[PDB]
Amino acid sequence: GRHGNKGVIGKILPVEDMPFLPDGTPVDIILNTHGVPRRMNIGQILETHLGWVAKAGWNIDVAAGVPDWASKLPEELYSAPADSTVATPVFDGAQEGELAGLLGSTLPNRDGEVMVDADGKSTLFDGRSGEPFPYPVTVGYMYILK
Amino acid sequence: QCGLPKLMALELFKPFVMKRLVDLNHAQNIKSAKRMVERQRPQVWDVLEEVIAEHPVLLNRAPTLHRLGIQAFEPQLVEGKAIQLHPLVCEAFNADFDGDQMAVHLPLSAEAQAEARILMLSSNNILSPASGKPLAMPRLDMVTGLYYLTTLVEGATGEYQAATKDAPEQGVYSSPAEAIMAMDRGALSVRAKIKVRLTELRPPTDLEAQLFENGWKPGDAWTAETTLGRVMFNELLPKSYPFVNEQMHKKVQARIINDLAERFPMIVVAQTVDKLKDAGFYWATRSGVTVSMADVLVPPQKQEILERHEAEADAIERKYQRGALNHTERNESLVKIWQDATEEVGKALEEFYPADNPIITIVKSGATGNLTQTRTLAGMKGLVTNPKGEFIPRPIKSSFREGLTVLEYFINTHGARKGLADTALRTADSGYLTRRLVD
Amino acid sequence: CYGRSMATGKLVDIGEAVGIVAAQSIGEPGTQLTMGGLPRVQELFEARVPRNKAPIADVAGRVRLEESDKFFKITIVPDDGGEEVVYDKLSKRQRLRVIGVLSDGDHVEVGDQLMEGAADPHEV
Amino acid sequence: LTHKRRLSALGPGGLSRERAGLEVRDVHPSHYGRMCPIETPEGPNIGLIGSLSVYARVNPFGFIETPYRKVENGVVTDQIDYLTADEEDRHVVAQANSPTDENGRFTEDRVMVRKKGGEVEFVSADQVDYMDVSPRQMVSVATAMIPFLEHDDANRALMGANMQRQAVPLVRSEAPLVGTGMELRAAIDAGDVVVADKTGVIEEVSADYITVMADDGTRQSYRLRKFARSNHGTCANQRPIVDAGQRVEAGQVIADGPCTQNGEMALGKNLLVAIMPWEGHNYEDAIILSNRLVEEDVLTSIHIEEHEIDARDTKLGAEEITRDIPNVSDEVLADLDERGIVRIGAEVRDGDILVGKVTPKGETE
Amino acid sequence: IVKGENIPEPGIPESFKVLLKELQSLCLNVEVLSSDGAAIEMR
Amino acid sequence: MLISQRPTLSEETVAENRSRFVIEPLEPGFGYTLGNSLRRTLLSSIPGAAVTSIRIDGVLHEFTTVPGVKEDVTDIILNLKGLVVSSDDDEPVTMYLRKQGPGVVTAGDIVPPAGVTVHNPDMHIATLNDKGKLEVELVVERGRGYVPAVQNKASGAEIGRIPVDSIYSPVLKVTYKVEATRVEQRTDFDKLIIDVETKNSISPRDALASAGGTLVELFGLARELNADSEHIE
Amino acid sequence: MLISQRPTLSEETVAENRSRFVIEPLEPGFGYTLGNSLRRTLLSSIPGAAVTSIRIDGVLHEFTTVPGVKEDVTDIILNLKGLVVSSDDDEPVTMYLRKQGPGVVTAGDIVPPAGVTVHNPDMHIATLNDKGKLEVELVVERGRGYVPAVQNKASGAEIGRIPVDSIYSPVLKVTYKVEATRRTDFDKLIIDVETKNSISPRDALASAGGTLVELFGL
Amino acid sequence: SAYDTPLGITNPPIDELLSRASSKYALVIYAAKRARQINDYYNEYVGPLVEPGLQEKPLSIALREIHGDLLEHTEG
Amino acid sequence: WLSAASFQETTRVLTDAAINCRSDKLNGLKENVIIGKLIPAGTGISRYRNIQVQPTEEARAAA
Repeated sequence: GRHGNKGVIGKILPVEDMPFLPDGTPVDIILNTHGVPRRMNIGQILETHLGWVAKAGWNIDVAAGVPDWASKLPEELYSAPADSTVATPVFDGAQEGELAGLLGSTLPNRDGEVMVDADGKSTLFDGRSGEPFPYPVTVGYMYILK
Repeated sequence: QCGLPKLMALELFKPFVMKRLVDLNHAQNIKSAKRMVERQRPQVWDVLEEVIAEHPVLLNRAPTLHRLGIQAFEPQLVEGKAIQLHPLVCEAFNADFDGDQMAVHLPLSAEAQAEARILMLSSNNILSPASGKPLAMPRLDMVTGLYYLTTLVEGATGEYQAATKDAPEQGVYSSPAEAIMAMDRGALSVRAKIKVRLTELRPPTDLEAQLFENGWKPGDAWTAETTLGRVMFNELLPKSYPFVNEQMHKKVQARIINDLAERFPMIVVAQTVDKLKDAGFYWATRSGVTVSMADVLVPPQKQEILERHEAEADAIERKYQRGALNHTERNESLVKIWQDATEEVGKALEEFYPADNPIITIVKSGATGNLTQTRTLAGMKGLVTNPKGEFIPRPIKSSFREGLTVLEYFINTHGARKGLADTALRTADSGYLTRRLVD
Repeated sequence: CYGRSMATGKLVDIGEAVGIVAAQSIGEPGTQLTMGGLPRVQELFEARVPRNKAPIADVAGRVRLEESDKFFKITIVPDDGGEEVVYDKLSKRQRLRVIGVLSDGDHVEVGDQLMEGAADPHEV
Repeated sequence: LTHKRRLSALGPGGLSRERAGLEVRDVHPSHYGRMCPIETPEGPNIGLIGSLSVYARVNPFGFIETPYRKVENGVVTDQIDYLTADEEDRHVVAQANSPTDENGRFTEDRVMVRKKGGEVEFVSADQVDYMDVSPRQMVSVATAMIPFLEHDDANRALMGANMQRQAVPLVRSEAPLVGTGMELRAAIDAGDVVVADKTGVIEEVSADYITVMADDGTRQSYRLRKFARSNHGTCANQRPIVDAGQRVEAGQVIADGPCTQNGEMALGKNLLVAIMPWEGHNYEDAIILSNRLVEEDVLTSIHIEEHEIDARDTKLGAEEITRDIPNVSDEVLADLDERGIVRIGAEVRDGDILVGKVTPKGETE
Repeated sequence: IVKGENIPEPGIPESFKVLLKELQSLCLNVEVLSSDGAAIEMR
Repeated sequence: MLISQRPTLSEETVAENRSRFVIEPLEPGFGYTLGNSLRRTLLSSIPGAAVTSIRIDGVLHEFTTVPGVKEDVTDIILNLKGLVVSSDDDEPVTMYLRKQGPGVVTAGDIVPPAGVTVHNPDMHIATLNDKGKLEVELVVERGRGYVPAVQNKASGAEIGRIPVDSIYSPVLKVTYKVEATRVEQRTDFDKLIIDVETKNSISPRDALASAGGTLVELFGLARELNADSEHIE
Repeated sequence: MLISQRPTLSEETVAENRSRFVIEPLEPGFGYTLGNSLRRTLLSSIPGAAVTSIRIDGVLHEFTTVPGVKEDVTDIILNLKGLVVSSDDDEPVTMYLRKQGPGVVTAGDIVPPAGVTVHNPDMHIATLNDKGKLEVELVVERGRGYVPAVQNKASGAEIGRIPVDSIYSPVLKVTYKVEATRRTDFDKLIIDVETKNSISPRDALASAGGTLVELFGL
Repeated sequence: SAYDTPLGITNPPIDELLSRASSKYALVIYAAKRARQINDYYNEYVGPLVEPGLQEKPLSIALREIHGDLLEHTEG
Repeated sequence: WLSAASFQETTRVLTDAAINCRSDKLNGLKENVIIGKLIPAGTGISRYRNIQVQPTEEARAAA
């Protein structure tokens, strides 16, 4: 990825047996949790959250007015369709508060069920045993280069 | 063992397979044998497995610092062009899977193969030949995987209730195999504090004296109170080993594995660490250890602490701006004001994070990471050194969670570069020293 | 004499080449030494006079401390008692060693270090 | 695009690689907005090689200048003055982001400032002279393409910039889902994208070329690079992004380059990520992928080699390219044409023949 | 290996033979001596 | 449509109680698919009889003690959980164990009513101290799987009624793992290894066929839909 | 506590390409292991038809362009991978496609041989202009899973043959979920099967079952 | 001692083999020279004293022989 | 002398060795590596490399 996170392809699983969302949508990559915290590159997690936001869309609550987190000059960004691209300039890009507010947002897969909570996590089903993983796992879309 | 690309193996053993497929009627003369390998006719593969059987190979990764940088393994034909390396030998090779490569060498003579199997074999070299400490000891995933398995959670599911007046104890199980049938159902939790009767495991030394003192129990049943995981954990250790019943920090695992090498043969430790690996990985994924912007949080006291020391510096800055303060003492004062101010955020930060947070579990278990590292992620990165080596009195109030600023970022690189540049010449000099020690 | 082999856990075999194993056991961690580091280690193995030379007691006896600002004077009164031993110019930048810090009247043995720093191996 | 804009301290007339001390390698306050401090080699060339900043500019005398917006009496004008390092220290540089007052005035009680130290201090907005044109002045093009740059440590960022250059063009070339501002601006200025220089309309669109009928009545045409072997073997293929009747404007994007989509840099694909440790397969920086990424050619890329052989005049005769080989089976030549060169469209395996050649022999015996 | 026989005993590294030659080209008389059969020739 | 070659089922006997089974070769990655499904069928899908609730004379409001024997109430409950008896009643049947002799009690001392047969007479239940009696009732109802002790609000009406954890299935422990095989012909094919430790009610081989039939018939609900698409035999 | 009401599998409908399936009742802790046992089998072993190779007159390989066509040959094959076809006959059968003059070629323009159908003729292949002519034939084979393109040097094909990655997968996306209980408590699972329209969720699930039934043996 | 079944190269265990020789080094030459001895037989001349495996390598044979004490040696 | 030569200051070492007319016994292990001899350590030691192996008369009987 763009954050200095590099690694070889250890294994390539059949799409059948792979952590897949309640939709039945298999994840494409599985990155280890341990190499993330100590290396001080947390942007890769941020763009993993935003990557999911831009993929499924979102709509900020028009209910009665603009929430407090969107008070600091997000303009006309209240709604975006599914698959819309996003740009966060390096030092003027989005901020932490604005992320959370967007984490909970529009919820079609096809049916009207959400696939990711406001923490950026989802309950994945193991493709081998077929049983859910005990805890909520972070999913999203990340930009990785060959 | 090690995974060897079939293409690579074929060329390495080319002269060997050529003879084998000529011994068999596959090829009539050596000329036909050579071409039969070059074009890779499908018959050779069945032949390659035979020549490679129990034929060791040497695996080296540069730079070779200690002799453990070269170790023998039993080759296994693998699909693909990459090499499969056992995860427990990464420590010795200092091997990262970020794209590193490794060299393979084929011992030919009988003496060379004997030396590989005996002297340099992977499983025979476990402890480092400098400190005696164990090297193949589990690490980074196997740590958190086991740490999660052996940990004891208060108020878990199916916890032994110590029942009273109307219900028997409720926390007892006929056997460990029953706790499994209860775990599969929503009844039991792997981290519960239930007590079980164990027939095939050995109790601690102390309790064994009081319980039997006539001998030990290979079939004699006894009961102790442990987490279901701690039972399965001890099933990985040798049946002759006493029951530990602890939560396995890395140091605790070092104590145990270090003990096996004193009381047991090498092959016993070789297989015990293998079982710790498989168990550690399985529970490392079931550990529910991920990372998120949510699981990264900041202590609310950071605002007050920050603004508090700000005025303390402004007053001292006002004292220096008054003309009486010494310029060298001013910065030194600020450096001291902010240095211990960082500890406060560190103290407040640790107090905030729940013990089961995924970020701290990684550091607690000793798998990987520091607290100073988690202090810069959330809270404050702290002070940064200047190019001349002095401490820039301007601190980095922001943390990499909230993101630094244009000036905070430009200042950090000032020091971050000097550190990365040091590592460059720290290997060239350390190598120049090792060459003189060797000579 | 050598003792147990760290890798085997038993008495070292007779073929072992402990020389190389020692050089590697010392050098391999050198990458982890903040180079009070590689420069100091190389200074020791190379037997060069220390970076900031520190004096060592030459004979047993009580010490008489004196301060000529910008310097230090240390004199050892032997228990013989024989010829006194004086250490003329000791830069105050290099402060005294600790037992606390050396003070006037303290006793000193034949090899003790008089000031913080690195004692000259050739001297000792 | 980074090779050009690269700045080197090596070569004749400058310090050599092995001799230079570490004092030069360190960042300097005057590097702000001129030479990116985050983009530099990791190896022995640290600090000696860097890329020109985004808004930086070179002086006719050889000194790098940076754009600034001068402020007068707490009001930032539209006057933009490029200043060299010498004259920069003379003044006080307000920070790029500072609260703006409606028509232009310093709203904050105090303003961030930079001194000749450089030093960071405050005033009530009265003594400021110049302000930063925008954030990321110090950043380079590659560095400015890292989303959430401010959050990552300089160490991992430096690796992030150096690795963008090392990407390879894919077959599909999907653009980044979460990006920065530089994506589209950097692709057109690279030159691997086809831009129209006159407003007009498309006359034809083919994989081979794209013609436009400008309003001027003139006619421009652009031949598309198709599967051109790059210097390092990557595929330089281009694809048209416009239809026949489309209208276009001067400076628009007509076709995509190798790593571009709709005008912006697309160095990789967007993938569904899961940050759980998984059965010890993704461990120690290793990674695991869905086999979908193979069946659907999402991470597929094309690579091209160039093989060369000549037939020269030998002291014992003349080399001849021919299909006749001294000792070979008629099968090994099954893919050769009359002249003895591989037939276009054939498959080649390690050791196969590409061009048959023969040279005279002496005194066989 | 092709015949399945035992691997033979090693010989003299060609590089070392080159070293003696390069030392002789410096006017350094380098003689390989036996225990008692004084001089040996590399041919 | 589909034809493949060729799966085979083998069995290695570790003991009269345990047996290891392996299937070779499978198609990738069928090993993981059916593997976890078998561990469930054998574990919770085979019919068996077990103890449900017990009442011991002398224990009504007492917490945990039995004067006259060295075994406590808890140690005896888990001592009875190991009782293996095949009941043909299909309904709860109450057996009885009453012994006053100062000697070791075993599973053979209980008188099983017509239809229930104890398979482990040698099992120890309690040691009776000198001059002590022991009277206990046992409720046995056929079931499947593992049913934890249930107090259905009717266990409160009974004074001294102790519901116990019921192990209905004959197999008390099972596990599985997969490996690769197929030197050249197949490449990285799956091999399924399954470990079954069975109770003396049924041998490992019978527990397999029972799981095989219960599993095959279950997937017939889908095949009956069309039966058009098929595979190899 | 034996409880016997033999498992019931009743169909449903959500869309035309997908339809839910429900089975009840089942012992506790069964739906997960039984649902994934079908999902693993649906996503892989459902037989189908797919295009193995293709031959275009003007082009001798995959990395050239065609006069007048807007898409290069390699990008056209990428589009053709999206073709969902069903072949009711064994024994590879060749399709045919020929278009002249301007327009936009689509899967519908392909002429199917006996007993073969293109189930998404709405798909875009290539946009041709006045000078553009596209003459290409496609070989449809029958199989299951994903088979990487077979190189013609391995097969008996000639230099003009363009092998392509073949994906015989009628099923598209699958998921499941279970309703537990806490009278004794059982488990009931409902599965959601979606197909590419080459077969219905009913026939697909029947294929898995029939393929899954034959496998369990004793 | 119940270690487990060892696989291939790890069998027999070194521990059980080191009690048959003075050191790991002596063990090397011990099995090494015997291995070259066996291969000559298939073309000194003795053995295989133990029942050879299907395709067992001679070096692997000599190791099994040393495990069973089927041969003795004398250091130089 | 050839050990000191390969280590450092080759020219310095060779000139002094030629004047002193030095003779190298080839005992050190680096000298043996250069000429391709068996290093005098580990399995290369005399007691180990001279080990003689033969099957016991009781074993040859069993055949």
